[PDB]
Amino acid sequence: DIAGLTPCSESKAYAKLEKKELKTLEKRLKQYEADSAPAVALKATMERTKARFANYAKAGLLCGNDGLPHLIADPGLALKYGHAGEVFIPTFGFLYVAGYIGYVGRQYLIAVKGEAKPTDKEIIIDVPLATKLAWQGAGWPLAAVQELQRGTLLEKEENITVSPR
Amino acid sequence: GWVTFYWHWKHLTLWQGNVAQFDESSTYLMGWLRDYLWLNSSQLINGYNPFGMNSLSVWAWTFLFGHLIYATG
Amino acid sequence: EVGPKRGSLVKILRPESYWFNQVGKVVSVDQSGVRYPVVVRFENQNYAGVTTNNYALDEVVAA
Amino acid sequence: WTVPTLNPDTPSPIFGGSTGGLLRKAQTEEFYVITWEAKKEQIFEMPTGGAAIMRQGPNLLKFGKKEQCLALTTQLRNKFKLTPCFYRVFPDGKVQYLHPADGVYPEKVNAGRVGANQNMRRIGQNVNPIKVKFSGRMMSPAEI
Amino acid sequence: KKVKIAVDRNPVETSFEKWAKPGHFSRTLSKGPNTTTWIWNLHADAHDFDSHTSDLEEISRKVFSAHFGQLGIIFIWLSGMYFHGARFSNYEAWLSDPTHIKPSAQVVWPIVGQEILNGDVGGGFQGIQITSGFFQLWRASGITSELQLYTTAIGGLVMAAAMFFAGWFHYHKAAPKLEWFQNVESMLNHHLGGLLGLGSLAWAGHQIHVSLPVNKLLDAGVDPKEIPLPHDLLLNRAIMADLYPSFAKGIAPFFTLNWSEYSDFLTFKGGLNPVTGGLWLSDTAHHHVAIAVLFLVAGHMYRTNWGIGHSMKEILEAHRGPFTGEGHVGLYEILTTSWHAQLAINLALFGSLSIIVAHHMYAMPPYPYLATDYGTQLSLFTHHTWIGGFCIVGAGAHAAIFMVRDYDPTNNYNNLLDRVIRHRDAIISHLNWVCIFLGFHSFGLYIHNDTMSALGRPQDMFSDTAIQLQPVFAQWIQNTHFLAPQLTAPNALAATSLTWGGDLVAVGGKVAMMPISLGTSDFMVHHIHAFTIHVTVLILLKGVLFARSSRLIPDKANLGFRFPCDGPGRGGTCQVSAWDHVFLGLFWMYNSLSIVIFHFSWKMQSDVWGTVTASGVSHITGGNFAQSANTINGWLRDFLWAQSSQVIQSYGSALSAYGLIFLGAHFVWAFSLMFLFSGRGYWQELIESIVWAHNKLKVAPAIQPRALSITQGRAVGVAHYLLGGIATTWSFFLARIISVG
Amino acid sequence: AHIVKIYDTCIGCTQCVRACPLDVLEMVPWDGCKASQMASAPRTEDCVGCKRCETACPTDFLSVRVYLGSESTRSMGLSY
Amino acid sequence: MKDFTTYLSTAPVIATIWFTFTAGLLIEINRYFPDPLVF
Amino acid sequence: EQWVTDPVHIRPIAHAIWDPHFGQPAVEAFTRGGASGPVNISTSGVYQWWYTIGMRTNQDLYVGSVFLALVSA
Ligand code: CLA
Ligand code: CLA
Ligand code: CLA
Ligand code: CLA
Ligand code: CLA
Ligand code: CLA
Ligand code: CLA
Ligand code: CLA
Repeated sequence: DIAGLTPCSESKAYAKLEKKELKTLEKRLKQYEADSAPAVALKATMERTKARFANYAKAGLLCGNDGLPHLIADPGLALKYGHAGEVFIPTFGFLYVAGYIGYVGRQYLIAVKGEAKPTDKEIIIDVPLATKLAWQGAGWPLAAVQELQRGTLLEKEENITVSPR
Repeated sequence: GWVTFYWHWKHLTLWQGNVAQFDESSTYLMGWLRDYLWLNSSQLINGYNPFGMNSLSVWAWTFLFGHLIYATG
Repeated sequence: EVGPKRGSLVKILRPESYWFNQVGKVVSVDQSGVRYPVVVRFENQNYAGVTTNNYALDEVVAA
Repeated sequence: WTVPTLNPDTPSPIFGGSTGGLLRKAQTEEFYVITWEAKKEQIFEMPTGGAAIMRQGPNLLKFGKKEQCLALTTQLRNKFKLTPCFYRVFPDGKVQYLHPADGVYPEKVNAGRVGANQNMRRIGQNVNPIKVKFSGRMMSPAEI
Repeated sequence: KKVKIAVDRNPVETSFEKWAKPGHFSRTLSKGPNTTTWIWNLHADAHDFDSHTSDLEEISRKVFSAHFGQLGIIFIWLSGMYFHGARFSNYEAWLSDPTHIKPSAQVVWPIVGQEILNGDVGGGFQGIQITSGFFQLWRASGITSELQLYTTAIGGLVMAAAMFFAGWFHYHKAAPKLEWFQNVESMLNHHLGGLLGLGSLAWAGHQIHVSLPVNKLLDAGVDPKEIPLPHDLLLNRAIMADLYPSFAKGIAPFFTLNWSEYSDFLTFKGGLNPVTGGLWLSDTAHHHVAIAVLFLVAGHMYRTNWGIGHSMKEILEAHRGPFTGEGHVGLYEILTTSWHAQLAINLALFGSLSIIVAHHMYAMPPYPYLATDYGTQLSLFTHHTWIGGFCIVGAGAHAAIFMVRDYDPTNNYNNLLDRVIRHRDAIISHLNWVCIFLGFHSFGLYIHNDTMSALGRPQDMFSDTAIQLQPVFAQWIQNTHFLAPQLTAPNALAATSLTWGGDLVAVGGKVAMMPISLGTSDFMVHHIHAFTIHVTVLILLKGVLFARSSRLIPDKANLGFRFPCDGPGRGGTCQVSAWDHVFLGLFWMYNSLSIVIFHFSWKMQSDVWGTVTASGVSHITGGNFAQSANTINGWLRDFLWAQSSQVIQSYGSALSAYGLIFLGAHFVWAFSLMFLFSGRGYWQELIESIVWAHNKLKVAPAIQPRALSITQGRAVGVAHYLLGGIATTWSFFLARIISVG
Repeated sequence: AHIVKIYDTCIGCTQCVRACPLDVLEMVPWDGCKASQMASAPRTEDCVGCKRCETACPTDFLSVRVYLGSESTRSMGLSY
Repeated sequence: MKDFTTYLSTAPVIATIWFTFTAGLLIEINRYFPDPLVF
Repeated sequence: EQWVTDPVHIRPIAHAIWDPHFGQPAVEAFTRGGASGPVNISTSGVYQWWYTIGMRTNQDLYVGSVFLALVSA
């Protein structure tokens, strides 16, 4: 398929790797009894391994010649061959949480900046204001775009300190 | 150092006829430390030992020489 | 009476100053013919831990 | 005011001696001599290590560099409130009075002094190095 | 002149008002934060009690409460170890098979795949193999069930709460005066008699009544469930009389001066137990009895409130010769008024004793089945050695602190300290020369051996076959110790340890302890150790003697103890403070102790540890220390390259975590090089550029971000260097000794 | 010898002279500040370059500057 | 109680509580959703 | 002259080694590449470059060395 890779559901090395992991786990399990805590723990780990391999093959991931999955970072290839869940959707998810945290911190700084002692509000966190801004940050992309359109997101050149060149 | 390590390991695995070793161990740093730096230095540090020496002893002396200069720096 | 009013806020125009392009509160303006009569106090300290300095009449702009 | 004259037959503080004393530079290049007046006997700390006892009245000591003499001067002024003074002595016997230069300490302003190495401008008003390039030797833009 | 209990009532009020005010202890930090540097300062001057105020009474009270809080933390740690041994360990299973089941007391939760670390340690358990040696210690004390360990954990928690309450009470309800702290005579009398003597006597009583019969029955083949409980042995005389006939006579032979009747549990057996491999508990009990009597006798030396006894000031003033001037005059006042001087003395002797403990513990294993556990032996020796080295460096640091802050020349006119300061140049010059001589004669031998081996001339090396340098003094001392039980020790059965000579003791197919033979490689490594110790001493002593002044800076004392430099003048005065000398001594201590632990590991795995076969003993590495340790290439190939195979291939097994740490530790160490090879000016300008980026988007904090200080950068670099190197060696040693030991 | 310069921004606070450990700086009369004093460097031949005077200067930017020049016996602070 | 809440509002206490909450949330997410590699 | 005939199984030689510190094993260990004494095996690749541009005999290298020395002078 893409870049000479084969799907994990039809790769021989993938199945051999799964059999290798299950074989070493079963080999470690043969030394214990049947109704003991280590045996139950090993069986739980084996079930987790089976579920993980089944879920990875079910997701349609592309495996290589080593039997391990590969991620598709190109937006066109991901949206064209059903690989948007690898690197596209998590990218936008991180962008939302990253801008979320950044906007919450920026709002807290700008809010405490006009007070009498901002340094005290920086070392001793004002939990009520921080909690209110944390709950209000859900609309961070909308607020950031509206701030950018109004011209209030950036500071002017004359109000920023610079070197003597 | 990173570019030369990459070049040396990829070409070593190509010349040895096993590029899969590099393809499977170049994703984790343990593979770089064991399969490349530890696996390829067995003959180097064996240039001179109590059992004798060979033509590779000068490189072993140079290896320790560089380590000493680095530590002196 | 010459210079900025006491207690006002002015911007520093001295390039080599740590508070260049920064706002500071006016403390006192010397009435003699000294080169730097304006005294400006800043909330943020410099690398030496100083918050006050002396600037000239043209080195400060009202802002 | 008159420049003091070094008295070599001046008693010295009782010190047992140390290894941080004078070296071959005191006999080949120069050394320093610090003298002071003490109102009473008192144990003080030597700048080269050890504790000595300054005698009542005149006290003389020898040091390898000027920093040691000024350090002892500062210690005597700030801990016992005295007025010490020192000279630079050459192997040929020449004595040169150094501090205080005018008899008045330099922390306070005194009449008759002339300011030297003073630039009637600020740091930001200095010229670029390209203007002081190709000179007789390495010259900084602040030297002019 | 009167020793009493002086105290002040309710000096400080218990409130949370100061908890909300950071930096209230210092006048400089009480203003508040303005820059990030302040935050770092808040943690750097937290325990600096002689900087908050100049009152000695306040400093002493704060020290007392800090000691109580520290002991509370230690009790929490001990209670945690006992609780882990009682609920998440296999101690009960390990007691039934102490030669096959690996000790383990930590379990991990089945999350993100870490359950692979729960290796099969034996006895129907899955966990992490511990190396602290708690299983052997609990077996030595007679613990046979998880209930006893659980009760000990509860008692430890109670003791921790009591220590915390004691600290709070002594700081806010009843704070002792300064005269109570200065009763060094009474303090020494109590610490000698009460603390040490009574502790040794109490432990002797427990060993005689619990450890001896329980362990004797364990060594007799009795199952741990069928062994009588300790209180059962402590309640009736029949069981004790059966196990030890002397118990049938009661305490009557003690008062009738017929102590010879107690020759069944108080002997001089010597050597090691052939069943367990550790020291005989009867000998340890007799040892504790003698130690208790000696310390109790020593506890009545100084005068307290009666005429009998000594005055330490009188003894110090009575010691004065012609070559020392006045002598120890003023030393008593120095130690009774400066906590840093006492800290220096205590830290030095404490670290030295810790290293001595490490040596005596690998040589004479006192716990049962301890010598057979190579992992515990190696880890314990390495740990105690590192603690001793760190404490020694701290001793030098506090000596310099005392010399800078608490030293007063008006009370040290012609004493020993003043004369030492007077000839400090001669001291440093001779120590520098001996360091250079030792370095040449210690490192040149290895370089010459590497050259001769590389040049194809093995006959020109410094080895047993070639030119040999045999440690004749150590070999003669070993022979004297081996022959001691026949001429100079008629009442001793065997020697103190098996390392001197004689027959080896092996338990469960593994060599517990065999004689150690020293050759040319041992001579060379011992000279290497001596050279490294001398250099560390040189750096620390130079920082202590030249802390007040020097030929470069005569007013160093005015600059304090911890300052970055005195400017680029005089050619450059970078790292002239005593703090920087401690900073360099830390690196040299790390180098010295690292070579010490490497030598210990190689010698033990090469000529002592190993399995027992039919007609012959095979070691772990095959005895290659007497042939490959005389060259740097041998150390790098046979000891570092060959022995690191276990830590690099540990992935996929229960030791994989070690491999991860082995990589992580290589990171932190290299991370240290970022703070040690650079300066804060570059970082400050880079921070300025980042601040501009923040100011553009109005995200610049009010607290101005400032780069780390020069001293902070050096401290961060040395901390990361030590952590990275120590963790690297820790992972390598633990993974290797657990895989092949 | 090192080059020590005094600029016109000197306020005559006399802190740089007290911080000098080798008696290089002094105070001379002036008419550019309220204190009517100004720092001077007439004995730069003894300056070592410790920059203690720069640390003690409170003006922004500094009024006293030290430039490392030709090294000699007095400038290197050698007792030998 | 005001001083106690102010002490709990400091940077290290808030950082400890926040990181404990975030770490616990991530751990519980990986516990109820084992081995998530894709969406 | 011998490397050009078999450039696959013959190792290039940089220069000879005259070290009085070498013992007998070092002399026979460095004696390789068909030489009569201890020599260093080159890794600079000048053999392949000179062989590709046209050098075939040692006379060509000698003439080139003399010409380059005169040019340097
Ligand atoms: C971050 C840098 C980056 C890089 C290095 C690439 C690289 C690539 N992209 Mg791309 N892409 C990017 C960002 C990037 N993209 C972003 C941010 C978006 C969101 C707008 C897209 C959306 C996108 C689409 C929709 C497509 C690609 C495609 C491609 C591949 C070939 C097209 C090309 O090179 O022109 C640069 C790509 C663009 C300018 C985007 C428009 C698509 C152009 C016009 C190519 C379409 C023509 C045709 C389908 C090509 C296929 C020929 C043949 C194989 C059938 C190529 C490997 C194509 C592909 O291979 O499909 C699987 C494809 O159709 N990308
Ligand atoms: C309000 C918080 C905040 C915000 C909005 C930003 C924003 C920005 N930073 Mg920054 N930074 C922060 C905190 C913040 N930083 C802190 C605390 C540090 C010290 C560790 C740094 C150190 C730092 C460096 C070294 C650099 C940036 C850079 C940048 C810019 C590039 C984007 C980036 O992600 O860089 C990376 C961000 C980080 C490395 C730190 C993120 C730390 C967390 C996630 C931020 C929030 C922490 C705070 C405690 C939460 C607020 C609590 C409040 C609600 C009560 C960007 C404008 C780069 C630049 O120069 O601009 C181009 C750059 O080089 N930052
Ligand atoms: C709940 C009871 C209580 C209360 C309300 C106070 C209140 C006060 N104490 Mg006090 N004290 C207490 C118990 C208490 N103390 C106990 C149990 C001890 C014995 C340890 C002390 C010993 C003590 C001393 C010696 C001093 C005070 C001081 C003070 C005053 C300010 C310092 C401060 O609290 O900052 C808050 C400090 C902290 C939150 C740090 C606590 C750290 C604890 C003790 C150890 C933590 C170990 C940690 C878990 C291990 C680190 C590992 C890390 C990875 C987590 C303040 C009014 C100081 C003073 O009066 O100023 C002159 C003073 O010097 N206390
Ligand atoms: C026989 C009497 C005795 C005993 C047993 C101790 C024991 C101890 N003292 Mg102490 N001391 C004594 C007399 C005694 N002292 C006298 C007479 C003075 C006045 C001159 C002092 C003044 C003094 C100071 C200034 C300090 C100590 C300290 C210590 C502790 C050192 C910690 C350690 O490493 O040991 C081993 C640790 C343990 C064994 C932990 C268990 C603790 C148990 C409960 C023993 C406590 C016994 C002690 C007498 C308290 C009982 C009295 C009762 C009111 C509770 C230790 C527990 C240091 C400290 O404060 O630690 C907090 C310290 O700084 N002592
Ligand atoms: C500090 C260490 C220590 C301790 C605590 C003990 C304790 C004990 N030993 Mg022992 N022993 C020790 C060291 C110790 N030993 C050492 C070092 C040796 C080697 C020389 C021995 C050798 C030894 C032998 C050979 C024997 C003992 C025995 C005993 C037990 C009885 C003691 C006895 O004979 O009567 C002594 C009488 C007393 C101790 C008086 C007790 C005082 C009580 C507690 C007063 C309580 C009064 C209170 C106010 C009551 C009011 C309560 C209220 C609720 C009503 C006893 C539990 C005997 C034994 O166990 O038999 C098997 C025994 O034969 N020991
Ligand atoms: C009985 C032991 C003891 C005691 C009571 C003291 C007491 C003191 N020391 Mg000292 N010291 C000791 C041992 C001791 N030291 C040892 C063993 C060393 C060698 C390393 C030193 C070296 C030393 C230096 C160089 C200095 C002091 C200083 C001080 C004083 C200020 C307190 C302080 O350090 O600031 C606060 C304490 C801290 C900020 C703790 C630092 C935390 C470290 C960096 C973390 C350790 C890493 C950890 C083990 C691993 C964690 C892993 C990580 C992933 C979390 C104080 C009186 C300073 C001083 O003289 O004051 C002027 C000083 O500069 N000490
Ligand atoms: C491997 C790197 C290295 C080396 C070789 C040295 C070497 C030395 N250090 Mg040093 N040190 C190092 C790392 C190193 N250090 C690091 C990283 C730090 C930072 C923490 C320090 C910090 C430090 C301090 C604080 C001190 C030293 C001191 C010394 C000297 C001790 C005297 C001695 O050992 O006698 C002999 C010399 C050697 C063993 C060096 C190697 C000599 C070789 C083997 C001899 C070869 C001779 C050869 C024939 C020459 C022919 C040349 C030819 C081309 C013509 C010594 C020269 C101490 C000192 O000043 O001296 C007392 C001192 O106090 N070091
Ligand atoms: C510093 C450690 C050290 C030591 C102890 C030796 C020792 C030796 N080397 Mg060696 N070497 C070393 C380092 C060392 N080397 C290093 C680091 C290298 C690598 C560069 C080499 C490389 C090397 C080579 C290539 C060779 C040797 C050889 C030798 C042997 C003969 C050298 C000789 O005769 O010179 C002569 C020595 C002297 C003229 C002076 C001796 C010093 C005197 C005894 C000290 C006098 C001081 C006295 C106490 C003052 C008293 C005071 C007053 C009262 C009088 C000899 C046993 C040779 C060999 O292999 O032998 C088989 C040889 O071929 N070495």
